[PDB]
Amino acid sequence: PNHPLWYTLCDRYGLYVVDEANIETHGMVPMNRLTDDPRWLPAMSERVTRMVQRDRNHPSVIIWSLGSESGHGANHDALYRWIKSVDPSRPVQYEGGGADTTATDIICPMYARVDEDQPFPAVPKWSIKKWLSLPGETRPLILCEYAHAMGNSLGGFAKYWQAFRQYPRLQGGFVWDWVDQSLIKYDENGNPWSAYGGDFGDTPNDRQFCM
Amino acid sequence: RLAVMVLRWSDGSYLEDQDMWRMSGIFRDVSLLHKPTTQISDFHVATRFNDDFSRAVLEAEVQMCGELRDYLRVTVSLWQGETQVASGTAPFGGEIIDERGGYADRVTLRLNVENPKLWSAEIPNLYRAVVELHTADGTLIEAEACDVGFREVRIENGLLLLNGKPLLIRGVNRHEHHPLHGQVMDEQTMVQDILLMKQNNFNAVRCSHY
Ligand SMILES: CC(C)S[C@@H]1O[C@H](CO)[C@H](O)[C@H](O)[C@H]1O
Ligand SMILES: [Mg+2]
Ligand code: NA
Ligand code: NA
Ligand code: NA
Repeated sequence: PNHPLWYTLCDRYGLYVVDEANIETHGMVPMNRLTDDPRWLPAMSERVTRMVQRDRNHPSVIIWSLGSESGHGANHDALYRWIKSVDPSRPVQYEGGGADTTATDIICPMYARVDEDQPFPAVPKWSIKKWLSLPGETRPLILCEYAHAMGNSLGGFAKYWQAFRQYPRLQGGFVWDWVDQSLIKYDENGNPWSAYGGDFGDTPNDRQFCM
Repeated sequence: RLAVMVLRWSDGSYLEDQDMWRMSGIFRDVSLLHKPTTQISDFHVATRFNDDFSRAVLEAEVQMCGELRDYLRVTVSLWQGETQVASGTAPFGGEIIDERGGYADRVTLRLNVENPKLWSAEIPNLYRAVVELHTADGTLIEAEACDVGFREVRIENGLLLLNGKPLLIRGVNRHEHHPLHGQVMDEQTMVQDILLMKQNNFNAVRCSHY
């Protein structure tokens, strides 16, 4: 959940918002180790329920999200149903555990390609065009993350937009991401420079991946 | 002496506008068929399966024409080569259908087949079904027959399945055409076409358009 003024500004300026619970357990092995554990349900539940109680009157919020990169656990299914029951006015999405689980109203993969399948075991990233027409599949597809804009990037961006415009159920996505997470440091003459992972003696680090 | 007056054009022509040579005449076989007065007038063969196709029921509905009689029977027997695999015998008289009863001139035979060899374009396993119309003590009136392929075709979850597996149709449309004979077909040309098709990795044909 963002600083509260953010929603006020999106209400007034006109932007659609996905409001997202403060839940990410990316580094767990496997990713759902905590989110499939009932002992962690109370902690996760408050991160979802208190968000909804805070932001539910904001028109800019159109979609609720269960968080990010935390696999798919039974706790997600439970909290999915909680929101659906409390606020029928907004779809609920969640990408974890393969982007099309029972905990999401929208197929919301990250970095699924336009034409190329990436058939990882258990959590495949299908071509977005292919994904829509999988047997039994009926949901809209909106990428929660796509076109990773790291350095000299956005190669192939037009390929996404061509597909989005041709396919009714391909309803777009959210570029990753808006602003470089670089930090200012100063040289001996007080001149500022942009710093990334590792530049503060922080180790282990992931270097320029923050930009 | 038979006399046949064949008309090139009719009201039927309005439903025969296929993209092909427009021809006319007696272009398929002519034959004479002798049936007894008491006869098999129709038969339908169905094959249903359990979830893993390890069990099947062959269901054969048989219709008769002529005088209905208590001593009349149908035997449907199923053969794999020279081995009889299953057989059912029943008098005529179907189950109740509605308030006026059922079909006295019909009977349905149900045969159990364990581990049926399944028919597909990959392995065209066939059985032979013989339909015998006979008296109770076994005088044959007549027999009809057909080749039986045990297979299930269904659409499930948006997929066309044969024997539970999604097909990939390697198909071709085929008109009935001979450069010398027009729209007359012979066994040799038919066999030639089928060998060439299978040899070129085709598994399906559409009878375009008739
Ligand atoms: C396979 C890993 C790099 S995960 C990858 O890292 C990215 C780095 O910018 C983003 O954080 C994405 O959300 C994440 O899926
Ligand atoms: Mg035509
Ligand atoms: Na679209
Ligand atoms: Na490192
Ligand atoms: Na990053």
